[PDB]
Amino acid sequence: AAAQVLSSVESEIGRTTDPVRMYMREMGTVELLTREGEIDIAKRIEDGINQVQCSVAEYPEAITYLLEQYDRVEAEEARLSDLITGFVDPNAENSIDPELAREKFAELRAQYVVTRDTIKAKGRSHATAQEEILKLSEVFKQFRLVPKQFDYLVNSMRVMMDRVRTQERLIMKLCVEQCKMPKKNFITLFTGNETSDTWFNAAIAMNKPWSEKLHDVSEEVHRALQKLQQIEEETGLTIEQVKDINRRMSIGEAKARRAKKEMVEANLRLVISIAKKYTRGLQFLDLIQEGN
Amino acid sequence: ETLRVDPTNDRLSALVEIYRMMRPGEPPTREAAESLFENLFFSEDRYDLS
Amino acid sequence: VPLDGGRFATSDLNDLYRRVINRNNRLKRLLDLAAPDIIVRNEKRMLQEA
Amino acid sequence: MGHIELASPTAHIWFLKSLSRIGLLLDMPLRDIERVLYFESYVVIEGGMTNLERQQILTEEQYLDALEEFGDEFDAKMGAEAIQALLKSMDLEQECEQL
Repeated sequence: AAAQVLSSVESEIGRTTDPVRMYMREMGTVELLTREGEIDIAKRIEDGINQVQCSVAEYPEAITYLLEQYDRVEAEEARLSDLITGFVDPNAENSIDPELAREKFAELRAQYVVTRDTIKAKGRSHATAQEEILKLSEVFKQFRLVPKQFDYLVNSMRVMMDRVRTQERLIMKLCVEQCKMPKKNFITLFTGNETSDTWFNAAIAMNKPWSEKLHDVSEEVHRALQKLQQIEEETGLTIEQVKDINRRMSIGEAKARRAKKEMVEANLRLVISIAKKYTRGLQFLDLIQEGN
Repeated sequence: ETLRVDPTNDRLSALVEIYRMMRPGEPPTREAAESLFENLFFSEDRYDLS
Repeated sequence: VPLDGGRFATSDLNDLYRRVINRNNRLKRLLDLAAPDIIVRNEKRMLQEA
Repeated sequence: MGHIELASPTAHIWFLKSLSRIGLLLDMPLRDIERVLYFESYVVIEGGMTNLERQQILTEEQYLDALEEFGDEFDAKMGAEAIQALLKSMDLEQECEQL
């Protein structure tokens, strides 16, 4: 309840124009943890990290993205470029050697093909096909890459989901706003097929005279369908799985950000203590900001 | 007549008001007000008459 | 302007311009870094004061 | 002459401290303007509900209740850009015909 005394201090301030004491008063609410807060916050960060690892796990093309660039330098007779640092670098619970990079890749090529034919058997949701996909993820899980190339891997999902979200919005941009498409049935009909025109002409089967004269705008409402199905074909992943991918990656990254936040303010007193020995070359607050 | 205008009743409130007086905005604590008031006129380092 | 003795001297306006630019670029760096709002408020106060 | 591109909009000091020219236009207390400037007190840009009201002073604790009650329905934020948005939203012809 450290903010309750703020309701009595701020409401009765002398309207002080010194920013430094406003800064201290604002960060004085937090407390100093020890021996449990650090460990708990680190655990809450690492679970978010491995949640992100699971987020890159379900993408079929990310595993191929790990390898095609190394195939560019594998045939070069030497990989002196810095991209060799962004190799798998497996975790053990150093210069990259062929006895490690290629040995780790020996099973990667096998998993690249053993998970293809099994998926076609007994549909995509087949038990052993899905566990083989999970194993192909697991051989990806035993890696420890660098954040440089990794920083684009997360955006490889982020831009894709942004594209699908914009395509979904485009339907409302084109017809729902002007033609007053009631979302009560649209949400149910979109999740039914989302591959063909079963619900689109089911909406013609119903009375819906607003949608009856859709022939004037037929060739601009189904181009969104064309693009969505094109995304489905090129990505090779169904819309059912990508939403689950984005649903649980967002919560993981938000949890990691929240865990970092809950800790950073707890250690501002170290910064404010260490900064003041270094003043006066620049200022009294710019030092604090840079220390932050 | 001055006691009729004084809004403090004891040492703690007086020191809180004095801390708010010298250092407005900063929330007062139990020991900071005492230290500040002692340093105002009872610290050899920060006060002298010759 | 350089002086004769290999020295320099400049108007204080140059110092203020440097001061505002130094924290303006820092504020730019505090957005992509996803700074906590508590410190972004402090940076914005720094910029306003500058 | 050159220009400096700022990330967060900032308030001019002449039309703020001198007398007010930013307070008279907004019909707001000068002290509350400073409180909002220092990122201490929120302002209601738009109240979708009848509980809130345009140009209301808000403390952080009192603002948490608004967050847990309504959220997206109202528009209340922090900083000088809130004042800029208030200036953008207000209309002076209506004040001319009303006052």
